[PDB]
Amino acid sequence: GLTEEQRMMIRELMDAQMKTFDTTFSHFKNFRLPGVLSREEAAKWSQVRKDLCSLKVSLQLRGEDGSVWNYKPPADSGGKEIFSLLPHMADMSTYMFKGIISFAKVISYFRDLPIEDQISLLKGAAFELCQLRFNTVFNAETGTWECGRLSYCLEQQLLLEPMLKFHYMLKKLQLHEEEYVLMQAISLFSPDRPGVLQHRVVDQLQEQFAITLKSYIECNRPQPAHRFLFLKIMAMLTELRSINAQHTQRLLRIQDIHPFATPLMQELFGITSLTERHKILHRLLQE
Repeated sequence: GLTEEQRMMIRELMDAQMKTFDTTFSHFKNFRLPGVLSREEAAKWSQVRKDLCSLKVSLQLRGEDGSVWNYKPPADSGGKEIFSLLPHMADMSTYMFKGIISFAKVISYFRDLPIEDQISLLKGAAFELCQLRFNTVFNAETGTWECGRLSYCLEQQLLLEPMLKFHYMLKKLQLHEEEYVLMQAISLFSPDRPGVLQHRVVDQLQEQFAITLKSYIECNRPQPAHRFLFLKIMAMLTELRSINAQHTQRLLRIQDIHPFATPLMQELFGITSLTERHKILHRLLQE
C-alpha cells in the first residue's frame, strides 16, 4: 500500500490538476484563427519548411448550434502560407502554459522553492507538461486531439515524427489520471534544468514523486502484467525531454524568420536578473 504521505502527495497533485486543467477547453476563448487570406536566408527557410511539415493538422470548430467549421491548411507553395496556423497555435500554447503555471503554483513542494527555481523549472518543463496534458485528449484511433469544441486532426510515416510517436506510445500505456499527474510532477521537478540552484532539494522531491508513482503502480495494478510499467513511463519521460529540446530548436528557427511567439512564450523559450528577464512568469507566480 501507499504511505499516508504518498497518498497525500497524490491528493495534492490531483487537486492541482482538477483546479487548473480545463479538460473541455471551455475557457479557451478569443483565440486567433487562420484568415480568409538569400543564400543563408534560403537555407533558414528550407529548414523551417521541414520543421512545419511534420506536425500538420486540420482544425475543426464545433458550434453550440450544431454547426461545424473545418479548416484544411494550404499545401507548401512559395512560402508564407505555411505559417497560417501559427497565431492560433501560439494562443492555444499560451493558454495551456498558463494552466501549467497555475498547476505548479498550487503545489506546496513547488511553492516552497525560491522564486528563481520556480521560474527555471517551469521554463524547462512547460512544453513537457503541456504535451502530457494533450495526451489525455489524444484519440489514437482518429489521430485527433479532442479539445472541447476544437479538434486538431493529423493531416507508419507519422510514427517517424518523434512527437507523434510519443503520443501514440504514451496513449497505448492506458495510464490512470493519477499516473499522468505523477508524470507531470516528475517532469516538473527535474533537478537538471538549466539555471536550477537548489539541485539537491529538487532531485529529492523528484525521487519522492518517482517512488510514489512506482508504489502506486505496484499497489494498484495487477502483478506481473505491469511489472515494467514504471520503467516504460520513465523511458517516455526521457524521450519527452529529448522531444522538448528538439521542439525548442524548431520554435527558435521559426521565430527567427517569422515571429509569432506570445510575450509569455518569449519568456518561456528565451526570446527577447532571472526574475527581470521573466517578468510575466514572475507576476504569474506571484499572484
